Parts: sequence; C-alpha cells; structure tokens
Amino acid sequence: MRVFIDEIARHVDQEVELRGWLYQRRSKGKIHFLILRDGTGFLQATVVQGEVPEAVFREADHLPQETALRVWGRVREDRRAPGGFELAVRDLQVVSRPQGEYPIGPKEHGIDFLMDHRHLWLRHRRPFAVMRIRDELERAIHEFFGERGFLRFDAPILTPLFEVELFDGEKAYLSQSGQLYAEAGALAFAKVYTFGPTFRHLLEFWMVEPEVAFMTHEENMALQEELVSFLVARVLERRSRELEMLGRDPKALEPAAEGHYPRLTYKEAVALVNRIAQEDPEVPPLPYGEDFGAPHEAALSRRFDRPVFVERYPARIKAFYMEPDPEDPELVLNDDLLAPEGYGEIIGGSQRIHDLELLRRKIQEFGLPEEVYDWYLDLRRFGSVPHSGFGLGLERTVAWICGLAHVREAIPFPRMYTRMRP
Amino acid sequence: MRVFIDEIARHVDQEVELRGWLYQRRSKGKIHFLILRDGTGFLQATVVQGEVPEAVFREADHLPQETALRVWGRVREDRRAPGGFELAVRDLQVVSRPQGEYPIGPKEHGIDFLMDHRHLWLRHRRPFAVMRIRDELERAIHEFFGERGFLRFDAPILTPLFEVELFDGEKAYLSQSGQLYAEAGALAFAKVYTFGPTFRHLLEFWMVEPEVAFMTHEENMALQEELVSFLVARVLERRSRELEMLGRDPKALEPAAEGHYPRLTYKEAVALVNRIAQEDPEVPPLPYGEDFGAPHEAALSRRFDRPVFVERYPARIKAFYMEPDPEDPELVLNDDLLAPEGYGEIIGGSQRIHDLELLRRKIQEFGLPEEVYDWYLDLRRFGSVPHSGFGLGLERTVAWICGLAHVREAIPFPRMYTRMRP
Repeated sequence: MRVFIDEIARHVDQEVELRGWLYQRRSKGKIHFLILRDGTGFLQATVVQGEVPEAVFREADHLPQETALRVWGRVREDRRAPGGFELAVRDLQVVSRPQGEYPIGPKEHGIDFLMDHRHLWLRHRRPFAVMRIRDELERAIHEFFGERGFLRFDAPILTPLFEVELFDGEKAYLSQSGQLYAEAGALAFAKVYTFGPTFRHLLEFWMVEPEVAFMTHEENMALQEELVSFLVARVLERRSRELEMLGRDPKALEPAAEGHYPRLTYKEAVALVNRIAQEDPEVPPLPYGEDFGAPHEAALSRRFDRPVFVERYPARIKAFYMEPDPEDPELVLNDDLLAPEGYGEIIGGSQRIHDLELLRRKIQEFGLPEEVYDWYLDLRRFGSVPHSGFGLGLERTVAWICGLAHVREAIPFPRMYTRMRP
Repeated sequence: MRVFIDEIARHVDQEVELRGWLYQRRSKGKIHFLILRDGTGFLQATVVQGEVPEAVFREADHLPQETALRVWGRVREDRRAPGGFELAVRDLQVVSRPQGEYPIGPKEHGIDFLMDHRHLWLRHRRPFAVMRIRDELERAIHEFFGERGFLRFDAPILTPLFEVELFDGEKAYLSQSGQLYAEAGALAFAKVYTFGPTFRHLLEFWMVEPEVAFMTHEENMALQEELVSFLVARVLERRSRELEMLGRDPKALEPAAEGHYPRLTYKEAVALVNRIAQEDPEVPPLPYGEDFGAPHEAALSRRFDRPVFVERYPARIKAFYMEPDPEDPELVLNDDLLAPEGYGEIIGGSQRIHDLELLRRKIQEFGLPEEVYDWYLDLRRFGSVPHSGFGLGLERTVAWICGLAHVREAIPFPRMYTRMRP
C-alpha cells in the first residue's frame, strides 16, 4: 500500500509504496543508498545488487537530484539508518527527470541564492523543518484558543499604511492590525482572536491578536505567558526531530516552556539597559522617555534565559487607545514580550480604555479625526467593560523557536521592500 | 467561581458568577426574568422578590439593554428554562450603563440597518450563531487537514486585480488566489493548504486552498466531497443549537453530510439546464460553450438535495494552468462544486499541467508574459509530478450552512464596493 515517510514506523516489515523525489544518493560496494523525500520526511532506501533485478540496480545508479520516483519495498527497522528505518527496495519507477540542472546541490550556496530559489529551496531539510514547525504552531494556536472557548474572529484587511485603489476614485488601506475590530468581537463573544495577515524587514506578516472582555493588564500578561510557554512546549514535544534537523539546542527553549517569565517596568528596563551600557562597549546608553533601540532590545533580550515582559511605558510613545496607569498618569498599562537570545519582541499588548470621555479626549490629544472612530466610540457607549488584548507576531516567534538568522526564513514567500519575488 | 454560560451545565447546583450583559428583560408577578449574554451564550437569570434582598430586586427592575453586569447565583437545571438551565440570582452588580439609547431593540429593524451597526449587531443571537458556526468550520478545517498530514502553507498576499502602491514608484497586487504558490508547496510537502484572505458581492474573502502532489482530477473531487461532508457533519454534531437559533432545518443539510454527491460533466450540465429552461419560465436557455449564468447555476443547484459537481469545462473559458482532458482536447480536467438550495459554487478546482512544454505553450496561447511565470515553470523543470488542488470559499460555505440571505452576513466585517465600513 502507498504510505508516507512520516507514518513509516507504523508499517515495519510490510511491503509498501513511496511516491516522491531523489533527495540524495551515494553508493558503497553493492548497495545504492538513496535518500528519498516524499514531502513528509526523508528516508533511506537501499538497493542491493544481487538481491534486486540488475535493471533496478542500474536504474537506481541513474538518478539526478529531484528525479520524481515511485519506489516499492519492505520497511525495515534499523538504528544504523538515519531515522531508525529504511526501505529495502524491490522495484522502482521514474516518474520524471529534471529538465536542466537542478540549481541547489547539497551544502553549497549562500542564503540569498537559496532565497532567490525559495520555490525550490522549500523542498530541502532546513526549510522543511521550519515550515513544519510553523504548521505545528498555527494548529496549536487554534487548539489553545479553541479549548479555552475563544472564538476565531477574522478582522477585515481592507480599511477605510499601504494604499489600495478601488473602483472609481475610492481608496482603502491594508490593515496593520485587527485589534480595533477584535475589540468589537470581544464585546460580542467575550474572548476572541484574529489570525491573519497584516502589513507594515517584512512588508507582510501574520498576527494572532486575542482580545478578552473583562480582562485586565495583569491577566493579559498571564495569558501571553501561558500561550507562549504552551507553544514552545508543544514544539519541543512534537517537533523535536525538526529542531534536531535545524541544529537547535532544546536547552535554549526549555526555560520558555516552563513559564515564570521575568517582568520589568519600562523604568526598570531603562535603568537595566543603562547599567549594561556602562560595562559594555557594544551597547549604547538609553535616555529616559525613548523607545528601546535595537541594541537596547537585544541587550535586554540576552539578559534572560526565557522571554521577558516590559510593561508600563510612557503614554507619549504609545497609542491613543491604551488605558492610563491609575497610579501613574504619564504611563499606560501596556506590555511588550521579548524573546531571549537577541530575538526581541514577539508580543505587543495592552489594556484598552473603557471610559467614553477619556477615549474622546485621547482621540483628540492624538490629533485624530473623531468621525472615523465613531463606531469604536460606540464600544464605550454601549456595554463598555474593561478589556485587554495583544498581538503575537508569528514569523518572529517561528524565527526564535527555530533559531533562524532572519524572519524572512520563517514564512514561505517573504515580501520585503527589496525582494517581492517569487 | 466565575464561569461562562457555555459551560453552565457542568456547574449545576453550584454558586457561580457570570460577567456579561443584559440582553433582554421581562417580569411576571414576583419574578424578574433576565436574559443574560456573556459572549458564549444566552441564559435566563431569575430574581425572585422576597427571596433576594429588595435592593437587588429593584436594581434588576432597572436595567436597559446592554447594561454590563456581574451576577451571582445558583445554577438550576430546569427544562421550562430556555437552554435547560437558569441562574437563580442572589446578588447583582452593574458594571456600566449605556450612554445613549442602544440602537438595536429586539425584532425591529431591517437587515441593512443592522449591518450598518454590525459592530454592535454581532452581539445578538443570529450573528452569534453565524460566527460560532464560522469558528467551528475554521477549527474543523485545521483538524481535517492536520489529521491527514496536510501542512498549512501560507501563500503571499502581495503579488508582483487591486493595485497597491509601495515605497518609491513600485507597485504590487492583492492576491486573488494562493494556488500557484500552493503548488510549489505541494511539491515540497506533498499535501498543503492555504487558509487566507483573497481579493476579487465581497471585495475580500477567505479561501482554503489545498494542493496535493501525485493527486489526480478524480481524487481531487473525492477529497473535496470528503471535506465538505465532514464539515457539514461537524456543524450538525456540534452546532445544532446554533442551527436551531438560526431556524435552519437540519434536514436540508443531512444529505450533504452523507456524501455520494452527484456529478455532471459540463456538457451534461448544459443539457440539463436547457431541459429545465423549457419547462420553466424563470430559467433562461444556455448556449453551449458559455459559463453558467446565475440563473443557470441556481437551477442546477436547486435540482439536487446535496452539493453537485460539474466537471470538464471547455478550455476556452478556464485558466491557462489546467490539465487538458486526455480524451477530449477542447475540455480541461476541472470541477466546480455547487451547494444546493440556490447557494451555488463553494469550491473551484482542477488538475494542473505537469508537462513543461505544454505549460509553455499554454502560457503563450493565453497571451501571458513568460518571464513573470518562470519560477512557476521551474516547478515543471524540476521534480514535476501530476498534481491537483482546489479552493473552498469560506463565506459562501458558511452562508449555505447557516441559510443566510447574503454572504456579507457570513463574515464579521464585510467589504463590498458599496459598504467599506465600519
């Protein structure tokens, strides 16, 4: 029967069929060792001279990389085989051969060449591992919020920023965040999350944005920690093979899986960064009141062994909708979660204003057109409750978990100001 | 302890707390009957004069619609209560009152007024039911493909159609479909699906687009049937309450849940439509070679009790990438799945060309710029295998399952050429 490499362990000592591609090939003495990929994994297939028809042995001599292939054989358990299993091949059929030379030979090229060939490069071991971890995270996000009674709530992408021309003279704008709509959602369904593209490194990325009715700042941070540690735990448990293919040290991820994330106020974070900047030539000072520069963010991130929260920034550098700190008028009740190892911010969140007049005056103080926000103001006129939410950047989270050098590797086909292709 | 209405059955005869909103209110004799919503459901709460402090009874006299509320009481099982349960209230605390008159009183307004107030209207019973069914479908899609070893594969939205201005003079275009990228995905991961927004009724909608390596036309239709019948079954099993709130007859959905969907060739469909058009004044004739007009689609859809497949259309009215019918050169191996009851197309799919030169000449015959499709052509140069896929429109599927009058009701904040707000 036809099976997939991913399920090969369930078929030990049976005759099966694989359909896929020649990933690698080597020979020693009377054995050809093929590495086959079928899209769900990589598996050694042996072709043994004298134990298969000579035509089959010779045909298996004759296979360039990315030859498409059907192979038939017996599943063998064998710890000398990478994976722990191999296919003892009995028959083999070429489905197609490359028209030209395949552009990506093993262990050769630099990362940019590989990303220019992204549509082919996705087939290889490292992008395979990254994408399977990405899939694992997206599924696990839906399970995490589904099991807690959250409703997925798709925020609009077109908004009345990148500008889009509509029919006639009309113009719309690509969403940078579904949060405002998610708040309407939270007031209708108690607990919701968007899971969609937003547009601002990457021009285009994916954001999970939960909003919860009656939820406070502190509960908001607790929810963030709960989610991130669950996701790291889930990758550790189910994608340990992919982590291994990436050369990712699980020990760098285990603290995140256990929670108890350290927290810092903005003031404390600034003081810390400026202590670091004195003993360290490669970290510049940080004047109070400014947002964290890239080196500052990195220095904070590398200080801890798991994600670190930074909360209660100055109002002056945050958004109009954020709830003011009740014991400190210059600050708002917000938080950013920083991944360790220099990966930096993976979550941005806050408690939102629930008082009608406060929100009116904030909409003015921030010099905003009140009319366009009237519906948003309705959320305070009718059934207003304290509520909070946040947005998790999927690509930065993937990049961190996988240990990638750049976020563009975390998404199948990245869009950046420079590369917009394929 | 604080609980949600959705979990109320697990807490019979316990003292609990609810946090939510006054949805409706009526009184008879010494009982105030509140209908509370907390975002996860609707629940009767009784306040009994003489058994609660007089202040509490009087406070509960005093509650306009969308008053935000905390209520404490004992969960009672009671079939006279709608839901089968009610809260016997002991204490109650107003969290907030409406600033102004709430614009949506029960059983009053026309659909357009309600959609103009969509951000508030989402709180009510019918949109509640629709959105919970939508959530059920999105979760179930991830489970269906996750359990079959499909990988979620996010296709880019920005493409090199709606036009978007980038920095400098550069321009991109909102994706109308992730299929081309999904094919690269299928060749890398065997079986994939996009789950994302596309842009073309609705300007913006959600598409699940599976692609499978080595999969044929016939298997493609089998996969489509399997998926749709699973989704209908899943809504029937887990959202029967929401279906009931919608007044949706489960009997209209049960045939879809069982599969065995009828199939028609394009030629057969045309002949059928034209037979229908003779006995029926409200169905116009259909010349051979034309795509199905709206009345034709509707007449086909209303002919059957479950979704119907239409396959093997003329090449001349389909896309460049579609595999030609091997026994009939004028036709391609494609299919559209039509929902019954006049809802029409919910899936469009086909087998794709895997032969390199055939695809080159099709790219020319269709007058297309070969350069921009070179990467796509690489998918035929290297590791080319027969493959197929399709796209399921989420909103049309929701609209059909819920029995809605228009697809705009199937998405939280619809974008149409006319309404772009909120």
